[PDB]
Amino acid sequence: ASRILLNNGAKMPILGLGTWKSPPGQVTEAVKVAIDVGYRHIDCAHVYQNENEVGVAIQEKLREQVVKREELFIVSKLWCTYHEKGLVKGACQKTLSDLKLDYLDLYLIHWPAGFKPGKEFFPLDESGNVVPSDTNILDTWAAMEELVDEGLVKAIGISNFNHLQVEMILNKPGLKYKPAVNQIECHPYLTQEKLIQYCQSKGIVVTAYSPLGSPDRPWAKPEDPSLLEDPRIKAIAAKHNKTTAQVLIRFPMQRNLVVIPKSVTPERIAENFKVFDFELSSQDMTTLLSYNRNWRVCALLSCTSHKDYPFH
Ligand SMILES: NC(=O)c1ccc[n+]([C@@H]2O[C@H](COP(=O)([O-])OP(=O)(O)OC[C@H]3O[C@@H](n4cnc5c(N)ncnc54)[C@H](OP(=O)(O)O)[C@@H]3O)[C@@H](O)[C@H]2O)c1
Ligand SMILES: O=C(O)COc1cc(F)ccc1C(=S)NCc1ccc(Br)cc1F
Ligand SMILES: [Br-]
Repeated sequence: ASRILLNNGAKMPILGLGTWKSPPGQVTEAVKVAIDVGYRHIDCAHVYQNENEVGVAIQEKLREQVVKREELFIVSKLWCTYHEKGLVKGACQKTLSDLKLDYLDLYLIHWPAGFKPGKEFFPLDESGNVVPSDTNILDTWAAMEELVDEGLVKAIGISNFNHLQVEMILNKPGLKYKPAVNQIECHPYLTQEKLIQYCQSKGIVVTAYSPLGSPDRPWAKPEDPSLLEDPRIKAIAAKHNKTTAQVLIRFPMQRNLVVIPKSVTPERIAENFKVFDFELSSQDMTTLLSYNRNWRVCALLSCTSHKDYPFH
């Protein structure tokens, strides 16, 4: 089953293409190839600085009639410096303009924390701490709801929200639209059982980011754990005549998660999509879950004192 039903009534492809770190001179081809080989979901963000180039690909494939717009599921995210009532619509509109779209399928609050507006994505004080905004996650959520009512987005959701932050949203006085998705880091070294069960219990679909462990993250260190090189995961892959990446992508799929592996390599884009013709056993699944080490690749010291930093 290639799509999962969201609490807004729309269906979301369980496999998408990630675009963080995809170079602007490679991402247009990456997205073109992805659509040609079957991808229907692209995960984007304004902070990734490549939405224009992603958009060139989407638009060309729509113009070529490779795909219809209704068949695509395009996701983007509101950056931290736009949490303000008066900035949310324009931030969404910039993303739409760049992506060459008239609506998004899903728009996420990228991180729960708001930062001081301005040119800089991470405004810092003189001692290196991020400069917060005073706007909370409830007022930012109201601004997201307006986007649904204005036709700019079909669904809204959240990303990197912890259990208490999700609960805050769900308990919002006058809540109009529930979050459809919570997009969080998830892989065998950070299995997220507690947060996933909470979200799923509330009808919120979870998307797993960095499912391969983000080996290209800029802050990687040579001796960090490596999922793709873990011999235990290689052994499960060999047993199934699949690659390690294919196992790492199928794993979240069988947990009823959406998953968004990134690649700019055409052969790997195609490889990564060939995950609908095999099944991990229950024993395989439990074995992969057993590798949890609470190892989080996406975290940021400069933001750890923000009142809404999620990983405290
Ligand atoms: N919401 C958030 O805060 C948040 C945070 C992090 C990530 N995300 C989203 O999640 C996406 C995926 O996470 P990620 O980019 O951190 O990392 P990832 O998807 O876990 O790993 C990407 C890395 O794996 C490599 N790779 C891909 N397929 C491979 C294969 N078959 N064999 C070997 N290596 C392979 C890629 O290399 P090449 O590209 O060189 O092929 C790239 O270096 C992001 O791009 C972004 O869209 C969201
Ligand atoms: O964020 C992504 O999608 C992928 O990561 C990034 C992608 C970018 F284009 C720029 C920075 C990040 C960083 S550094 N993200 C971590 C991060 C940001 C904000 C807060 Br609150 C906490 C935190 F941990
Ligand atoms: Br945050």
